[PDB]
Amino acid sequence: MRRYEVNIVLNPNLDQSQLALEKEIIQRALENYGARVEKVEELGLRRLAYPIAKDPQGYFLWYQVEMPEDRVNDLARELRIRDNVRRVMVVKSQEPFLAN
Amino acid sequence: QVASGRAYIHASYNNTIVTITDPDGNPITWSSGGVIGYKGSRKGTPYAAQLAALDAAKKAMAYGMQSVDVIVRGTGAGREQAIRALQASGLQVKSIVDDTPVPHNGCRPKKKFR
Amino acid sequence: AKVKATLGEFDLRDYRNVEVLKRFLSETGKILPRRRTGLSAKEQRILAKTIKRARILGLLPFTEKLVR
Amino acid sequence: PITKEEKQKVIQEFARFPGDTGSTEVQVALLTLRINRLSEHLKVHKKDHHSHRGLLMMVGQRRRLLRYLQREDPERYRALIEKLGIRG
RNA sequence: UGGGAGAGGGUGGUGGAAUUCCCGGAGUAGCGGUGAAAUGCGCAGAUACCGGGAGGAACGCCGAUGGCGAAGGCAGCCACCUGGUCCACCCGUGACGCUGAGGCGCGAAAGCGUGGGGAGCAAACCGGAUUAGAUACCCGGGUAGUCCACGCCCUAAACGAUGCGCGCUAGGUCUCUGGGUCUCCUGGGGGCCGAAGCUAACGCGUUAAGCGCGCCGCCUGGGGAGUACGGCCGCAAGGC
Ligand SMILES: [Mg+2]
Ligand SMILES: [Mg+2]
Ligand SMILES: [Mg+2]
Ligand SMILES: [Mg+2]
Ligand SMILES: [Mg+2]
Ligand SMILES: [Mg+2]
Ligand SMILES: [Mg+2]
Ligand SMILES: [Mg+2]
Ligand SMILES: [Mg+2]
Ligand SMILES: [Mg+2]
Ligand SMILES: [Mg+2]
Ligand SMILES: [Mg+2]
Ligand SMILES: [Mg+2]
Ligand SMILES: [Mg+2]
Ligand SMILES: [Mg+2]
Ligand SMILES: [Mg+2]
Ligand SMILES: [Mg+2]
Ligand SMILES: [Mg+2]
Ligand SMILES: [Mg+2]
Ligand SMILES: [Mg+2]
Ligand SMILES: [Mg+2]
Ligand SMILES: [Mg+2]
Ligand SMILES: [Mg+2]
Ligand SMILES: [Mg+2]
Ligand SMILES: [Mg+2]
Ligand SMILES: [Mg+2]
Ligand SMILES: [Mg+2]
Ligand SMILES: [Mg+2]
Ligand SMILES: [Mg+2]
Ligand SMILES: [Mg+2]
Ligand SMILES: [Mg+2]
Ligand SMILES: [Mg+2]
Ligand SMILES: [Mg+2]
Ligand SMILES: [Mg+2]
Repeated sequence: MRRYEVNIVLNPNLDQSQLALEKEIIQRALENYGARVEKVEELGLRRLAYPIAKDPQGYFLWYQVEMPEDRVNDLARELRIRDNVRRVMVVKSQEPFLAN
Repeated sequence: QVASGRAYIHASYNNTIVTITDPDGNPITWSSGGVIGYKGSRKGTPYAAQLAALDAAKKAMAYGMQSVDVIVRGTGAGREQAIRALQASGLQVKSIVDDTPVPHNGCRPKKKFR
Repeated sequence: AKVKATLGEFDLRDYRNVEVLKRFLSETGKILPRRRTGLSAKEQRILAKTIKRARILGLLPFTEKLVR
Repeated sequence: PITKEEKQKVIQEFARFPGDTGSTEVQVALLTLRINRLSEHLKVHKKDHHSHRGLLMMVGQRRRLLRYLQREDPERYRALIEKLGIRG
């Protein structure tokens, strides 16, 4: 029962239908690993500083999830098997630290 | 043939090698300190680098090229001289860029470099 | 002429705020020291950790070629 | 880790009077909980020597507390070790 | 009970820079190396350049007179398991403490055993220079090893060359990290200068090498010698 932020970067040249298919697979993994969603952001297509899979752009997704700790390493692994998933990074949610 | 190319300058502490490439990086011609009749430590002098750059640029003009983008790798003695010789040889030098490869704490150096 | 000085309030742990975080990089894509920036030591530690996170995510660069 | 709930359950279980949090019995019980969990961790992480030093410190502290309790109240000492399964 | 900082430790993943190798392209007369060269490599097409692939090892900037740890030591990033420690509240127990001959555990590097791995580097080794000679310093190569798992070895300028605990004795200044009444005060670390005092002097000086108490270890001229013999430990090297 702890909070995490899940960042996913996918193929940028993926159509709407395949994008929704991969979204449903991501949701299926999330439910299969006991994660509860609290917020979702979809920033879309962004230009990367360096090529990833020889591709200069990436499609981004950002989920706020709550799950038991012991499954976190498993879920991420399931998220890395798909050939269209370029990057998966799961971090522990942290309170904002403010300058000035 | 092409009027736009790239100029790679590889200036080690022992020699300066200049290559002219097509916009796809395929070389057209090259010249070094040994191509002019220098051997040994004289290959590392700034004047040898100036001559090598002038020779490579002259061959490039003989091929019919007018502008080159300059890429410099290494910190040898003949670096600035070669760059300046390219600047004043008859070629339009649009930009100069530094691209010397440095590891992000990678392989163990040789003893002389430790 | 300090990066911290010429900015408003922002999260130091935010690893998606590319526009703000890129101000804390040199021309070649290197993290600035405390001299250039003006943050405290703890703030600099947080900034470095977030910059590395954003580098891994593919937003900020690892290195950029020096241009004269 | 050890959450507040199980710790409070132990504290209520072993306390003499309701407002008691620092008696010998409660300290021994909390040390035994920590020692059991740490030994379970070390059974898998064999090369975790730095944590094993802390385990040694805990065992020594519990030994001192048990010696004091036995020297000041043998009946309480025997009841506590019987309830905790310490002897061995 | 509520909070904090941290390269503290163990396990599983994965990011890019760079070296090397292989494939393809393009291209030619040398490259490399030094004080100067030579060995070497290269027209059987090297060096320099571009693209693709594979693999191993180490983590640039941040970064520090910084931080953590009992010591040895610890540095990309993410997740999990886990140790220590600090502050505030002044809540509970009620002297439950300190030290510690033996014992047990940990303990850099190198080294040893059985499997794996092997890019770079590199004891031994080969060659080139240098030199009176050069079993070296410099250069070109090169095997163990360096890496991983498990098991041994147990040493060091393992150093602050300063055992641990507690109390007392002017200050000033820099810094990390907490609390507050956030000018400033009050805790905990890390440095510099200095009261009194101490010291053979150098220097130390609230982080004592000052003033005291408790417990442990060690010394008694140099060499012979950390040697021999005996004993114990180790596969061996060798250790005590
Ligand atoms: Mg030379
Ligand atoms: Mg040949
Ligand atoms: Mg070739
Ligand atoms: Mg290989
Ligand atoms: Mg340590
Ligand atoms: Mg500790
Ligand atoms: Mg009280
Ligand atoms: Mg009473
Ligand atoms: Mg005492
Ligand atoms: Mg004794
Ligand atoms: Mg050892
Ligand atoms: Mg060492
Ligand atoms: Mg070793
Ligand atoms: Mg071995
Ligand atoms: Mg020799
Ligand atoms: Mg001679
Ligand atoms: Mg050699
Ligand atoms: Mg070699
Ligand atoms: Mg070898
Ligand atoms: Mg030491
Ligand atoms: Mg000593
Ligand atoms: Mg002494
Ligand atoms: Mg002692
Ligand atoms: Mg202090
Ligand atoms: Mg001070
Ligand atoms: Mg001082
Ligand atoms: Mg002093
Ligand atoms: Mg001082
Ligand atoms: Mg003395
Ligand atoms: Mg005497
Ligand atoms: Mg002996
Ligand atoms: Mg003997
Ligand atoms: Mg034996
Ligand atoms: Mg010896």
